[PDB]
Amino acid sequence: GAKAGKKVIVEPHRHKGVFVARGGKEDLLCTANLVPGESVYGEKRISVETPTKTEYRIWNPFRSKLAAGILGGLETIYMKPGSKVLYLGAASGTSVSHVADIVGPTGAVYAVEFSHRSGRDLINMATRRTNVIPIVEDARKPMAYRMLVPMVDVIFADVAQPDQARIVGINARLFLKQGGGLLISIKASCIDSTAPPEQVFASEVQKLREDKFFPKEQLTLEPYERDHAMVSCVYLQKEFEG
Amino acid sequence: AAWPKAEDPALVQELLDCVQQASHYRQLKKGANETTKSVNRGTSELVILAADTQPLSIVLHIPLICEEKNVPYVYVPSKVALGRACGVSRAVIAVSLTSNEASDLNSKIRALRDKVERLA
Amino acid sequence: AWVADKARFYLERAAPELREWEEKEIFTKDEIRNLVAKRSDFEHLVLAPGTKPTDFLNYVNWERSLDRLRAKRCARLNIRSVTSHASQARTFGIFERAVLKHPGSIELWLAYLEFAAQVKATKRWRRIMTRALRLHPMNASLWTLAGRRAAQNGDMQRARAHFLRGCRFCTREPTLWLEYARCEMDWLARMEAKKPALSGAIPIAVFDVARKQPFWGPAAAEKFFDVFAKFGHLSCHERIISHVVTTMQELFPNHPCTWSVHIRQPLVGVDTPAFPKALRESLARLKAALQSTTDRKALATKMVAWMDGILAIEKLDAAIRTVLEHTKRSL
Amino acid sequence: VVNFLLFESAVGFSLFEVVHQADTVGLELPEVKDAMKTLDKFGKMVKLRSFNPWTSAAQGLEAINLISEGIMPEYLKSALEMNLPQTSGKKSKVVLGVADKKLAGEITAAFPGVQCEAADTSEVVAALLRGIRTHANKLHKSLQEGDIGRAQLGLGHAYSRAKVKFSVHKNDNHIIQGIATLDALDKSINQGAMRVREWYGWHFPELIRIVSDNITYAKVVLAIGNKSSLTDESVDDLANVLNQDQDKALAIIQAAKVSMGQDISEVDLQMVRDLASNVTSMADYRRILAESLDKKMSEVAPNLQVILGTPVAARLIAHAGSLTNLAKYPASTLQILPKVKGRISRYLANKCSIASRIDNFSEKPTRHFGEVLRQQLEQRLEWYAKG
Amino acid sequence: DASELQPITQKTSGTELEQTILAIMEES
Amino acid sequence: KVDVMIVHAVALLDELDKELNVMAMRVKEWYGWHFPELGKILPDNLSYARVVLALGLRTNAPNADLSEILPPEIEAAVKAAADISMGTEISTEDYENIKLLAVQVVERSEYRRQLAEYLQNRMKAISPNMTELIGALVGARLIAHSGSLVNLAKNPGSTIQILGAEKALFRALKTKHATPKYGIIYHASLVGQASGPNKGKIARQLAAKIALSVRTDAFEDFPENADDETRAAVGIQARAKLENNLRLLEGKPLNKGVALGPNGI
Repeated sequence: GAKAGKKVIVEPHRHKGVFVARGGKEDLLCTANLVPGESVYGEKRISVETPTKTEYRIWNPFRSKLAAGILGGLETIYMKPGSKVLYLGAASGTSVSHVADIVGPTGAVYAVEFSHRSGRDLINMATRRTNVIPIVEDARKPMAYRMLVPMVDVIFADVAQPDQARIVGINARLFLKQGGGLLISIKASCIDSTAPPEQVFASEVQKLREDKFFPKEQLTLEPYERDHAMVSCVYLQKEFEG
Repeated sequence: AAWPKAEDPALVQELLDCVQQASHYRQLKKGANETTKSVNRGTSELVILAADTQPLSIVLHIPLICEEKNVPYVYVPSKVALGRACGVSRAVIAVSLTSNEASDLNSKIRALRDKVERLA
Repeated sequence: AWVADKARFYLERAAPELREWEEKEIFTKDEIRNLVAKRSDFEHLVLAPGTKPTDFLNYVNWERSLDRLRAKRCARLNIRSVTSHASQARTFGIFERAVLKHPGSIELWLAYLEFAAQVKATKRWRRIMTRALRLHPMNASLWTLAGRRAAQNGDMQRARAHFLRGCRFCTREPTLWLEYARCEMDWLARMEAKKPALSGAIPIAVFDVARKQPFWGPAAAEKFFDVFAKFGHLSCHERIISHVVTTMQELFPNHPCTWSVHIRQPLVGVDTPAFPKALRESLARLKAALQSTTDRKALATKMVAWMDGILAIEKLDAAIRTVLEHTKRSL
Repeated sequence: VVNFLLFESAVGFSLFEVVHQADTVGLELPEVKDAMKTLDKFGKMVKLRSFNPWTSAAQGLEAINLISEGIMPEYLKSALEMNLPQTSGKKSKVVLGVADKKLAGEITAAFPGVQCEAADTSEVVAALLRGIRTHANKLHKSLQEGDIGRAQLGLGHAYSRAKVKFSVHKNDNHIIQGIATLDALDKSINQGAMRVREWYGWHFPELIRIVSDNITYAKVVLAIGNKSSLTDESVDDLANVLNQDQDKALAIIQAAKVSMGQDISEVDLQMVRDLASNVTSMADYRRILAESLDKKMSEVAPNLQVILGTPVAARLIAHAGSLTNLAKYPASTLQILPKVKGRISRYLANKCSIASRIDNFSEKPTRHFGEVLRQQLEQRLEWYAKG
Repeated sequence: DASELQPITQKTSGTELEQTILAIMEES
Repeated sequence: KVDVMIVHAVALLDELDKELNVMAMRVKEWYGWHFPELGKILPDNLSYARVVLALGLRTNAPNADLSEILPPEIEAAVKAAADISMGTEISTEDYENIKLLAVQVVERSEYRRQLAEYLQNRMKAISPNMTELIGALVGARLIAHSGSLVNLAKNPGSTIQILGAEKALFRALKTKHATPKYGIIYHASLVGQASGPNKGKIARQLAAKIALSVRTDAFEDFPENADDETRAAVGIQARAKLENNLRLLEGKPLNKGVALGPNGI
């Protein structure tokens, strides 16, 4: 496989903040480590001694739906370095560390988790990274963290709820800028377990359009997860920033 | 400690009947380490955990990985009943029953995880 | 920046006063060209994007000095037709867009209140004070200014309104509480000198509510006593002082501040044969306090500070003075 | 028709006064959306009327834990008493705009003359508070001491930790970094002792042949002075260094009498005794770390401590990364971190997973379940001998 | 009119201070 | 005088610098759980350990005394950040371990400082000429790489110029690249004042004078009632001449040009 000690070279991706480290027989995806010299959940990481403090961390697509979508080929992921990201469904903070490593020190990641022990893991990794704040609250009630979340630019939504579109609709009505980017990860077996997945995805896209989003891209991230889709949409506009 | 606890009125026995059906269909992993490895390999569709366990920290460590991977989990109140339903001749405290692309068990799986998602 | 088109209005408003000053013999034409150029530079600095409260205050000071200069020149040239009302109106306009642009600057708010109080504008002063208190509610200086000027006017109900909202807000520091007790006892002294109030129970109530505040220290209660000990010529002053001492004795028994109020209690309204009698009583209390089991360095620093306050007065005997020095030096 | 509006943020709560209120029929219009975007056309709508900051982070924590639960705080009631015109709603009311419906009901119940409009119900006040949340950095910057980012960061951490009770059962960082220190300075103790052993056996070469236990070597080269000034049982030291009268000190002194190494200088002896003082200070710190780390391990994870032993148990904790990761791993992953040896290894991995999850997921853990599992491992150690 | 800060009554009294001060001035 | 103490003391100094850096980074991560903004305020790790010592927990911050280790305009922000920070509360029973590791790293720093003073005194004892030329630390580095004093003295000046840069040297010599201009000599005092190509010129001249001074300090005899001011005579003369050559090389003027008027005439 991609064994420890192999030499890889690290080139930039098409997206900002993401890199692709290619070498030998396996090309993998990575992000620049915010706190160098320590892994979060025991991942392989990439050390380069520049002509020390520079380390990159490998982004598992089978573990995180954002890296699955990036390897599927989204047109954009909306999170440049220095952009505020509201993460909904921040279960234990595995992919939230990579989103925080994307947005860098001058950005901010507001990671909302509902369960408490996942909240403990999230508060530990947000003790390590000083740009992710942890919010242990229910994402169905965004009146709880309206003191904490300012108007963010991107929303990531990886909640597996049947009322997912309403949750994202009220969270984006409260905390998203005009023309706000978001990526929602739809799991068809949790939305509607009886209906076919393409019909489930079209119904969820139509519900987002009723909840005032304008959808611009959609990919079924198929070689990494079954019956999952990632829908990219812009809030209240057609272009992303302005 | 076990907040998605299953209640009495014909949900525990629906769970254990679906468990026995999947154990006949050979689509079921038994014991805490096998449930953990199945959830971490992502093939799991639902996971049943006993609540009568001597100290409960085992079936407390499994819900963290289940919440991280977003699969449904539910507590049945008897590990002896869970082992009898699986067909083990030992008491089983954790049961994870996986996904396959073509079966008729998956309808029971889907209705069961809809009831479990309503329970949470 | 539409600043040229924005300042055109203020210059066109200030023009007819300059026409009146030119048609009188008060300012000559070259001086009026200088006034035009200086007001134009000031307006284009004031209405700029990146501005400052010191810039607004420089413009206010220039317009106010121009009003004073024209007043001197008008009295010298013996004209009574020219009035200062247009200059006061434009100075109020400068101050209103100043507090619009920078509302978080208490130096500019206090300069606005000083100007409105100086040109006899009491109702306007009260409105400016209300806006300043709404923007800076944690400012004990603004709250005491409001309450003390309402007490100086004599509307004691309005002074109590400002002071009770101020003590509702400013609860971190004791300062506004001490000033409210000072104002209430000054009202009590005014009610005495005009000759309920006969009991004078309001500073005792202030103390009883102040007992549970986040600043409630023995040093804070000593500050309460150091406020109360002034103007002892009253009726219930011994009642108030004795209640403060028994409160501090029942709550902080062996603190050096409580031993200090045990020292300095019986010298309330003394200036005179009752002066050294109570001094001998207090020095007996002080000697018992120095020998007693208390932090002697802290109590000695308190007593040498109070003894500097003692040594600040003349008209005493030299034996008493040298025994204060002898008891001072070994501390 | 709105008159004032509340707006609560992490630095404090400020209430704005609207002038030239928003059009309610054309709220979904592109020109009005562009007006709500641009600050130059929304600051005409809002004018900052009052600001109340917190006194401390404790007051901010109490503020969130009242406001999110719904109940209004006494200082919010204070600032509303100060800023709103005192009325009762019989002939004239004041419309306030608030973000939450329960807070709306409570402000209306505390002040009968103030009709509150919630942002969850009314789209006008929703769009208006949305614009204020958009431009909230610039509307406050004349009195915004510092920033809002670190305030929101620290306040979200304080709120989440008060909701979770994080610090009362998160304790493993001391253990894992103490293991890192213990290994690093054990290596440094051995390296400095090897260095002082070579650089003092250059002067007196009999001490390496006659004395092992390099910490005691550092102690005897701290106390020995030079080669010339030896006497056996002078004062306070050698009797509790080792055997005193008939065993060791005579042998060191006859080694000094037959000794042939190079004569050392005073400043070089000063530097060698400084290095030995350094090494023995690090050894004393190692024994202090071992005692304190045994006590901390018995406070945190006593079952793993009794089934494994505290050094190897805390090594396993540090290599897993945390107790939560150690508990989330199954038993085969804990194996990753003949036949009878592998069988006992698998059994030990199973019982160590059970001990890790028991010691982790307790609030303040116990001792007797680890005692039971250690007795089970002992009776299995007795069980494999019969065969 | 929210021009000035009106004197407090028993309706707009918040804290124990304002309650006790208004009680004393009512007994006056 | 024997130089095995020189090579052992400078290897010990390098290892002490490494271990002190890693223990100081460890006490930074070890106290950053209780007070994280202090690591951003104080970037110097010795003063960080001193503040961890003197300042207790964050609760003891208005009653602390800190002006003895670092002056104010630096350490009023530490009291402000101790009031406004967001680190979690730790018990005093763990602050004993944190304060005691700060004790350890401060003691390691004091020992390293007295080891540097000892290295300076022993270098002025062994080789006064070279110590008068470049100084005790760079002299000890040269003695360390060559092995001994009489082993450094057998080297040409071109060797002493590029001691320590040997990897780049032999890489360049085997691949026909351009060799490095200097080695250990770069971190001396007298080559650090130059700038541009005068740096390499002063490195050549300084390496030649170092070769002469090391040969003098390793082979010349003295009547043993010889003062140090006359034992370091070659070093004094070479340093004065070499500073004169450095200031000539730095005061070389720039090229003249045609001064043109506004027309171009």
